[PDB]
Amino acid sequence: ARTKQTARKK
Amino acid sequence: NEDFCAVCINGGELLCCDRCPKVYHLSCHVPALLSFPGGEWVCTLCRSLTQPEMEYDCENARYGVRVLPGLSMYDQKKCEKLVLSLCCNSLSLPFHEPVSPLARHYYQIIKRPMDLSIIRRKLQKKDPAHYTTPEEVVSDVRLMFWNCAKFNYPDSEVAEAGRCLEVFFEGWLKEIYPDKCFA
Ligand SMILES: [Zn+2]
Ligand SMILES: [Zn+2]
Repeated sequence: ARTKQTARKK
Repeated sequence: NEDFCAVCINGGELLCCDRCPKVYHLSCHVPALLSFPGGEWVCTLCRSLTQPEMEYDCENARYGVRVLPGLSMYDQKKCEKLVLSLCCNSLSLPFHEPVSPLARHYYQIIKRPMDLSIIRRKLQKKDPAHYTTPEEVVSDVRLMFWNCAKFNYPDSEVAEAGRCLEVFFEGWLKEIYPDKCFA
């Protein structure tokens, strides 16, 4: 159940 | 665990797989997840077919939904593995969404448009056009690649990506369905 947060970036 | 979503290559709140480095937005995983899992969680690509280690909090698992007609439990997992494999491949980005409606020639030429967002939706039993057999899934994937080869110039980046991703797909199809010929 690990979560992380990463800076968001024919 | 990787830093960006395996599917959309963006950041934000990302659920980590317990068994591989991949991380996912809840709605980018196939099937999409309706909540963050409380405990052990293993992604569709890692989850064992035979003994399922966890059922997912997804639309198809809801009480009112799992009685509806659709793919068998076994075929649902196999087809989800095939479709998520497509979505996680770097070559797949041009196929995630429909071609822009501004593409005049595309829609004059391609009479049966297909993309991975349609395929994702039809894996859900509540969709009016929901899949009932793996053959229908494979047929839509192959239609998507046929449209790509029909429209794009053979030497273009997108044409090459389509041909190469199709080769990867047909390889995965033989891995996941070793005894079933989709001819
Ligand atoms: Zn994502
Ligand atoms: Zn995994």
